[PDB]
Amino acid sequence: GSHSMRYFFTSVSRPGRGEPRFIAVGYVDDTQFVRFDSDAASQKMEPRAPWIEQEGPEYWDQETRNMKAHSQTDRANLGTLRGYYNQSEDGSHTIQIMYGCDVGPDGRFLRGYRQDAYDGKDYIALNEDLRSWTAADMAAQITKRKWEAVHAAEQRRVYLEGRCVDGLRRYLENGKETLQRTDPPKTHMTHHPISDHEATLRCWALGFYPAEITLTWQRDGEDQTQDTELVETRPAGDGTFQKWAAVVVPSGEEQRYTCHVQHEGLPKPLTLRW
Amino acid sequence: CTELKLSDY
Amino acid sequence: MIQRTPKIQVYSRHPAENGKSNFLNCYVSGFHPSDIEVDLLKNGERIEKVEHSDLSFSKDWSFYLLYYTEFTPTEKDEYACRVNHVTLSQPKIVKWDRDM
Repeated sequence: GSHSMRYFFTSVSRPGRGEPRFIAVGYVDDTQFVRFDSDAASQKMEPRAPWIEQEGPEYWDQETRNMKAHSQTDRANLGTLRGYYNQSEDGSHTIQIMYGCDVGPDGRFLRGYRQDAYDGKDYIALNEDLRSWTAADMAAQITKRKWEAVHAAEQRRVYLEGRCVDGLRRYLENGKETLQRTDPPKTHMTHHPISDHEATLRCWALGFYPAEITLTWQRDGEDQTQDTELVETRPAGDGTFQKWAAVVVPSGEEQRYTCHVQHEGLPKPLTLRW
Repeated sequence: CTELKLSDY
Repeated sequence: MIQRTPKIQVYSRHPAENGKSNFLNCYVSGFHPSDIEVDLLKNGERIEKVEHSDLSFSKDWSFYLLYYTEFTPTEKDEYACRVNHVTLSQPKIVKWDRDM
């Protein structure tokens, strides 16, 4: 249905050897398609998906220019932030940036995002209305005033509601076979006794795309959060995801328990029983 | 596609 | 200042068929800073053909990486993953379990 394009930028200052390390990644939903690494011998925006390889050399030359300008600005902002927080040169610090857009099933703009961090803490963010900023601390207020004076929110909105949505729309058409797909999870259940009176029931979900999934254990049709372990959704490595949820049940009561699997790739949510 | 310029703090 | 300790997950790409070619994965997530040391061991010894995904992050800003290597599971060889981070006083070793 609805789709998203996100860009994740990381800049880490190296007080030791050389200028800061800059890493940039691009996602279309849960699929990576572009990458830029300052340490890599390439020094260009590199393709990570087969459908992005159909873009012209002007696209790759443009995207590289943007990444060089992104890294140099990040290198300058690392120094600016050191002064703002009154920190020494010997310490290693990080700048993280997130921006992108959401489109509906029809391809219409839904949401635009612009968020910045310093040392994994909120610094400055553009609000949902895309007109105002949210400054986390006193140091961020200095940045906010500078950006209000230069009308930065309007320039960010023009990108988010323009080239960002236009780019995402193009990528979704170019990569329909892989991006519009809904790979359902391959569900199975394991039973392992810990004693003669206790047993572990584990419900699996493998090979699914997108990553969004719900695994809920029930006892007599009532949600079971107690005596349950739900691991974080993890990448399999082939563009697909994995997740499991286990519950410790008394021996003989196995059939009172059900696992409910919700995924957009499933026509009806599954109900598994041992 | 990505932004052309990044703003200074 | 706030530093986040990583979450670690050792697993295989496909359900492990003892004697059949596969990939050994180590997913590290929820950590800050990005500077991490992730090794994959075969009976306590580090494998050298280990690769890793491009550094990315969550909405809460914490970083995540996938480390992977070619491996052939058997019901005798012990596989684990060594993870070192500034939040960890000593490297953490999490052993691989197929039969979850």
